[PDB]
Amino acid sequence: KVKVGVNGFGRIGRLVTRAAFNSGKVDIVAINDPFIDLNYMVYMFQYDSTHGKFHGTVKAENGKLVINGNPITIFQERDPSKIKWGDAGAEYVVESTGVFTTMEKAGAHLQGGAKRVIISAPSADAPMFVMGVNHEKYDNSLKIISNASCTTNCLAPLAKVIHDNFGIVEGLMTTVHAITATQKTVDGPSGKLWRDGRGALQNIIPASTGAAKAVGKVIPELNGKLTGMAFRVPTANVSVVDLTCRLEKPAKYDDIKKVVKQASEGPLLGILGYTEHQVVSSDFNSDTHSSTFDAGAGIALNDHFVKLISWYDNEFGYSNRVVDLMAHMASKE
Amino acid sequence: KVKVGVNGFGRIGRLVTRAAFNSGKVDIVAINDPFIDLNYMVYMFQYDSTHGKFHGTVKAENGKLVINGNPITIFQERDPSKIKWGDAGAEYVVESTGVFTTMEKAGAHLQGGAKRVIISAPSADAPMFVMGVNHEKYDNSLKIISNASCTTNCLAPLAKVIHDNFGIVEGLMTTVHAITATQKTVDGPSGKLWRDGRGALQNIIPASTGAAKAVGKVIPELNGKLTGMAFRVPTANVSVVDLTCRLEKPAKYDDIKKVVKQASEGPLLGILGYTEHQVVSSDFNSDTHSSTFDAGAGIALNDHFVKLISWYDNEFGYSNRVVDLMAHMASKE
Ligand SMILES: NC(=O)c1ccc[n+]([C@@H]2O[C@H](COP(=O)([O-])OP(=O)(O)OC[C@H]3O[C@@H](n4cnc5c(N)ncnc54)[C@H](O)[C@@H]3O)[C@@H](O)[C@H]2O)c1
Ligand SMILES: NC(=O)c1ccc[n+]([C@@H]2O[C@H](COP(=O)([O-])OP(=O)(O)OC[C@H]3O[C@@H](n4cnc5c(N)ncnc54)[C@H](O)[C@@H]3O)[C@@H](O)[C@H]2O)c1
Repeated sequence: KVKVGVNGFGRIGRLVTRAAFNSGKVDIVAINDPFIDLNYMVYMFQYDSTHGKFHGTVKAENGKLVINGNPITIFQERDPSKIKWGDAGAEYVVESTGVFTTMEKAGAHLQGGAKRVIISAPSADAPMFVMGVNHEKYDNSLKIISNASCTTNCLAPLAKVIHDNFGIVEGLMTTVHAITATQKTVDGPSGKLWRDGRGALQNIIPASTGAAKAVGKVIPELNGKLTGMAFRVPTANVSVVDLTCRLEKPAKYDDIKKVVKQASEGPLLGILGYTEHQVVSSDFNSDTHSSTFDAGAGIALNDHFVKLISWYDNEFGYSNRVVDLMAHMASKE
Repeated sequence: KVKVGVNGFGRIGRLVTRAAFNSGKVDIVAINDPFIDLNYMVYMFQYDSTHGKFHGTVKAENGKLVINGNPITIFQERDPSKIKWGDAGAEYVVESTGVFTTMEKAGAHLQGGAKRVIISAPSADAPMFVMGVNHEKYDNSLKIISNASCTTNCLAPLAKVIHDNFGIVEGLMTTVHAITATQKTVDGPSGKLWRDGRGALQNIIPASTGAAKAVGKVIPELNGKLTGMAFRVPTANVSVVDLTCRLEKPAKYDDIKKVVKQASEGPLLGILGYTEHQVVSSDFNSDTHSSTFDAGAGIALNDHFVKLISWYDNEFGYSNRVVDLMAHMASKE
């Protein structure tokens, strides 16, 4: 129902757009990217190296992008305040360039005549929501919001289930992270974090991740009880989370399997998956879950100290959660 | 002897700098990069993911980069005309940003007080030299020159030897090319060539290459008798050239081995290598040859139609040829 605009036709822009048509839960009506011409948008959307060719039709027609006959207005504005979202009928705007992630910078879209803005990335100040965890806390007073880190979306559902059933005393998260577009193939220059500037093909690269601190925001009971770090490795797609955590109430590893499977079939259906199959990363390519619990891969030392493993498709799962969130926002309109 | 400045501390900047100290044939006295602070230069120079830690000492000391006690003036100028090369004593300037590759744009360095400029990349108009092939054609009248494509440096020495001994009627070159910094890990945006914008980890990517046309410039007899294309593949370093070519004078494949080995031991020593060992790409990591002929890997259909294979370290070989060229220019001063 709700008409949506997308600022930035990157991996996220394009895959959010894919999810919109794939699910039909919202309607893309407008796209802004100053660094991509319309003809190139057709190419970049149609062919995905990782998710394969688009299941549908896409063509350029009289300066509009036409996906399954649905025509889409294109803008080429460097400055977000000058996008005429209102004119094109864009109610909600997905901010997916990841350079306007503050309340202040993201707000520019409201000038164009957007009603609401969803930042497809963590925000320093804008409120963060993770579907299945704290999305019920959205109300219509919020004009600008964030859908958090892809990693945060994987970790929070699992964390919720564990904290609800046994209570997390304290936890430490490692994510093994497939490669992002903020990384380099060889070269050198990367202003602020030096490790991220190293060649991504060749090595395992440590990296920071506020994803653990951020779960503390969406599940406020867990505030300051989690932190973590990341290793970037050269797989094209699909990442994994390793939550090492202390429980207050004892839990045989079989009990943890039960409550997680239970949640996957019930309140967190389609968000938290569960599997006992002997899976590997690429088995999750184009999986729409936020988080899939690997029962086999996890290990427990005792009934109060366990390592839980959860797979997530960094691109596809999050992309679908952005759409799912907007759909929910539109229901509460 | 000659004092040298380097514009741009990229893969090429840094490895040219390495070769300067490693061989001691020139002396780096100045470095300009506006996008890298001095402390980060230390990091990026010291550690190479591919060639390993620098065999020597490097530290920042009072705003200077100090490599083996040799201190180096740092500049932070976006605009090349405003670099005070003369002040820092930089006689020759290595233009290694690859965005000032025209006579016109590269000329800016002369304003700073550089005497000569060497473009570490093909140029549209500036004269190109390949060591061992046409470097004798340099004279002091030339203020701005190019050291050609890394690929051109691999192809030309081989081509010379073959054309000198048997004559190339016509040839077609394929290069399988390790990844460059003009490629992407996943993302999307790449203005002009769409294929180069695709994910470099995941796939084999066709790409254009004027390297074959360019050999026609350095060996003028071969003008318009070669062309080719490239495939980019996800290896960190080391590329290979596949020259398919028609000979006018008959040549058993054993004759070709003989004349190439001969050249490698004699007039093209240290530029053209020869090997019969059953080698692979990574066996050429940090090899300083412009081109190493794989005797085993090549194949011949008949005495007039053969496929010749030659390995080159895209970074290290070329870096060393830049230094070797400047050294020669300085001898002719
Ligand atoms: N898998 C993931 O990468 C992942 C998962 C979760 C969250 N995120 C977050 O989502 C963000 C989006 O990154 P991406 O994956 O799309 O990479 P990307 O490089 O493909 O995306 C950037 C796109 O936006 C365009 N753009 C840049 N500046 C712009 C401007 N001022 N106006 C309009 N368009 C502009 C660029 O041309 C490019 O097409 C990141 O900040 C990241 O934190 C990413
Ligand atoms: N192996 C190879 O990549 C190879 C081989 C042969 C030739 N070449 C050629 O050499 C060139 C250099 O590329 P690279 O490999 O160093 O990649 P790179 O991205 O690491 O190099 C660019 C460097 O120059 C800096 N820079 C950019 N603009 C600048 C400016 N205006 N002033 C000063 N510094 C600036 C950047 O910060 C960066 O450090 C390319 O044009 C390429 O055609 C490359």
